[PDB]
Amino acid sequence: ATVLLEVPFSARGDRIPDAVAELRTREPIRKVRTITGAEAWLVSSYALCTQVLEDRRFSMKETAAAGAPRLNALTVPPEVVNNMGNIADAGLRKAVMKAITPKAPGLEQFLRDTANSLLDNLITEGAPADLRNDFADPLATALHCKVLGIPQEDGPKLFRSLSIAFMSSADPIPAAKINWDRDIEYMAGILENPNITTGLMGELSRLRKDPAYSHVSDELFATIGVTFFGAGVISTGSFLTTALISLIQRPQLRNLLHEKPELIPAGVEELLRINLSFADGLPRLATADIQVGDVLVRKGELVLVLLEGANFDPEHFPNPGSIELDRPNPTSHLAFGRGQHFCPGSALGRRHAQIGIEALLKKMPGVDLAVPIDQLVWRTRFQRRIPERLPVLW
Ligand code: HEM
Ligand SMILES: O=C1N[C@@H](Cc2ccc(O)cc2)C(=O)N[C@H]1Cc1ccc(O)cc1
Repeated sequence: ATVLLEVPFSARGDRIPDAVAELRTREPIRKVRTITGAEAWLVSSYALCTQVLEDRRFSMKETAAAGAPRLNALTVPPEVVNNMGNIADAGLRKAVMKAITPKAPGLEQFLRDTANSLLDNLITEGAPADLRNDFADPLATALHCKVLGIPQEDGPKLFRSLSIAFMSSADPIPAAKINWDRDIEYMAGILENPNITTGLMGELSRLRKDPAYSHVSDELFATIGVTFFGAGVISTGSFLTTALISLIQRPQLRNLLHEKPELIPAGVEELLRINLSFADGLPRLATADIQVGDVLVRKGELVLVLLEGANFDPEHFPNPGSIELDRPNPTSHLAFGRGQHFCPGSALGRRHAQIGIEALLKKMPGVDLAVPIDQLVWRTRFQRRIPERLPVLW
């Protein structure tokens, strides 16, 4: 006799566990136990994952209710789980959307210059180089400093919170509140800084003084900057890191994109589809009794949407483990979510990876792992799957 199935199955981000395909075929919605001891429904087929994400009766906001079954402990104040809803209710949705588009002036040129500059420094240091710590994460940090309008020099200060902020823990984390309060104070001070006139924070600083927004709290302005820095940097840094592994593992594809850089957008979209950067299913709480497949999910129960369950579903993406640049439904993957909470930084995340991969293949076309792939150290109890170091030669 053995306990219920425990999630997550594996912290490894370079291969999908064989357990996923067996669940999807036999039990596409199945009861599991989370690290807090709570029971939850895990949803692993394309059809059921999309149904859950498009039905607003499965609520993100309500996962923060006291006494709800939990996937993990909150590392933010409970109101911040409703971050996007708080933004829209204060009338700030359009303003935030336009600050994070990759079409901001000089932003693509900044991304390319910063990428090339990071790679030159790696080249002059000599091999081996760490493509996570000395390329992907700094490129992500620099990009979000620029998007936010804050000094590049403050990037590493704010990045320091992220190894704790995005932890996937069974219990509350004392350090997370310390860093949160300190980071909120930093962004509050940015709003009072007359030199901050560009980017998201520059725009928020001027809306703050506009009569149409005089009843929006200073707390919310500062929260927008912390949350968008944190979610954007950890999501873009982690995706680009694990996308470089899938590329290194496929030298034919690596060579094709080097000779034909026009295929990089199509390649990045497949790298998004097969990416394993999210370490847990997306949590939602049922606010009603709702039929999902063969199971009646009851009000108050937790449902977990497994992104790789949908994205590797052979009924929607035939030969799902293969990168194919000519699929007829290329953007229909769930790497950015779906429905109400679709990622607002999808365009920016796509552009970060395209420019990073393009710069890498032009400077480092023979890039390869400097250690056997089994030697990578995968971070555990974290909301993203990432190797601690990514040593490469070229
Ligand atoms: C490759 C990069 C990225 C990936 C794979 C990614 C993935 C995702 C996914 C799957 C969700 C939905 C979560 C859910 O429904 O529970 C989401 C939401 C979100 N993302 Fe992204 N994201 C990326 C980049 C970004 C960037 C660049 C930003 C901002 C600078 C950002 C900010 C947000 C925010 C604030 C939400 C919450 C949206 C809401 O609650 O309505 N993300 N992301
Ligand atoms: O809880 C939230 N918190 C912030 C994201 C966030 C989480 C932790 C943190 O330290 C900073 C930001 C939000 O914008 N919305 C929600 C939902 C969310 C959670 C994780 C994630 O990766 C994206 C969205």
